[PDB]
Amino acid sequence: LPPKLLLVSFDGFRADYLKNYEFPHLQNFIKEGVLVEHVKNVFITKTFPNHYSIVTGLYEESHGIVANSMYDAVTKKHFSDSNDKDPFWWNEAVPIWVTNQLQENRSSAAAMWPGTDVPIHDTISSYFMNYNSSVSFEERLNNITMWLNNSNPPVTFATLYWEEPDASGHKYGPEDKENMSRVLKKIDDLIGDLVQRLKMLGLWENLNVIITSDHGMTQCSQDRLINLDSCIDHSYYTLIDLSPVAAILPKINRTEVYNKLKNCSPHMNVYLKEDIPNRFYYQHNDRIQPIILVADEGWTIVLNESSQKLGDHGYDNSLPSMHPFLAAHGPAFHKGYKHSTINIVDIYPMMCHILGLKPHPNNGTFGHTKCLLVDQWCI
Ligand SMILES: *[C@@H]1O[C@H](CO)[C@@H](O[C@@H]2O[C@H](CO)[C@@H](O)[C@H](O)[C@H]2NC(C)=O)[C@H](O)[C@H]1NC(C)=O
Ligand SMILES: Nc1ncnc2c1ncn2[C@@H]1O[C@H](COP(=O)(O)O)[C@@H](O)[C@H]1O
Ligand SMILES: *[C@@H]1O[C@H](CO)[C@@H](O)[C@H](O)[C@H]1NC(C)=O
Ligand SMILES: *[C@@H]1O[C@H](CO)[C@@H](O)[C@H](O)[C@H]1NC(C)=O
Ligand SMILES: [Zn+2]
Ligand SMILES: [Zn+2]
Repeated sequence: LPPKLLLVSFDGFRADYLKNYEFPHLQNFIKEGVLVEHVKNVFITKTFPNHYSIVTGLYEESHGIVANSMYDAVTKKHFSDSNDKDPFWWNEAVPIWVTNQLQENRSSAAAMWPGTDVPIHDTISSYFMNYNSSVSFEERLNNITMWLNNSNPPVTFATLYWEEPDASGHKYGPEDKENMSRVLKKIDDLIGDLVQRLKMLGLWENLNVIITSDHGMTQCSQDRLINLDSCIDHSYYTLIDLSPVAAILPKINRTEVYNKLKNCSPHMNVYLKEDIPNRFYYQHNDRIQPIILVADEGWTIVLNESSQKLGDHGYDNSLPSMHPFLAAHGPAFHKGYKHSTINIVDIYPMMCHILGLKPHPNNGTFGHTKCLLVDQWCI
């Protein structure tokens, strides 16, 4: 009987949601498991880059998914959330489902996790779902758990992904407590459905389950806008990604573009690529454009017609508002332990340890996770 692990992400689950709303089902999951109250994720704090960091243990400059929208000047290739199936974009790293799939008599399974419908280094999970946001949580849940329960050879690593509370966090903004409370109650119910389902199938006691997320959300406002069209003409540059980290590809002298942009708003930092702060680990990749604009927390970079979005993320990964949480339950995990923080790149070496996989070189520190694990010294 090999170890099994289910990795679950509810997109956009800001850590402090746990302190401001009631999560009876999550509380239950935590009570007999472990909670990391907030996870320091990676810059930029967007969906595709952070999900890949979870499954590779790498910073974004290293795994190469540096935004939800990218342009590679050399190949002329474009990446976006919808247009995300060219392996070119995934192949700078090897995610854990691949390493798991490559072991004899083991399989990986997936239900909607970013990249799991793409062959990466020519390897795809035995079971996966082509991305389709219309597929209900129940269907994702019932299928991924069936696969974990049945399947020959055994499924030992599985992913499960859900688009909320990110989608509604964007719509309402995290400060809209009336509306976010209904969103998050639904998430807690889904976690309840997950636990009920594990108990029904007899998986609850032997399956390792991690419930986590990619980033948080912060409130945006009409009083906090930076309009690039009021600062620089379109002819000067091509916009690769917009807000709150704008990726700017100059059409003319980069110096001329930089001089305009650095005098646009005191509520963003304007960086030549080579001046991007080292703390972000967001420089050493050709997919990072010659200039980036980083808006301060709660500020939005806009064009004349950019639509309103009351919540957003992407900002500085040191901001608590951008941090997700992590919870876990199962034979590898202690019962009733709470820990303050780990880094999101630390999840990978922990998962490899649970599954008995040799990790690829990575930027995580296994030591940070030892207090969560039953076989490990906790200092
Ligand atoms: C994050 O981990 C990656 C993987 O080990 C590191 O990437 C290496 O970087 C060194 C630079 O010292 C290169 O010589 C290696 O060839 C790289 N290896 C791979 C597989 O990319 C990266 O340096 C780490 N990041 C930090 C900030 O330490
Ligand atoms: N495979 C996929 N294809 C298309 N869209 C996706 C996929 N996975 C996630 N998404 C959506 O893309 C969003 C990324 O935008 P953001 O949340 O602003 O980072 C996610 O929150 C999902 O709603
Ligand atoms: C879920 O599983 C059913 C049968 O168990 C399968 O027919 C269906 O295609 C799956 N849904 C997906 C892959 O979205
Ligand atoms: C997405 O899922 C829904 C529900 O299963 C289905 O009706 C729809 O046809 C799917 N879209 C594609 C492109 O398969
Ligand atoms: Zn996300
Ligand atoms: Zn989002």
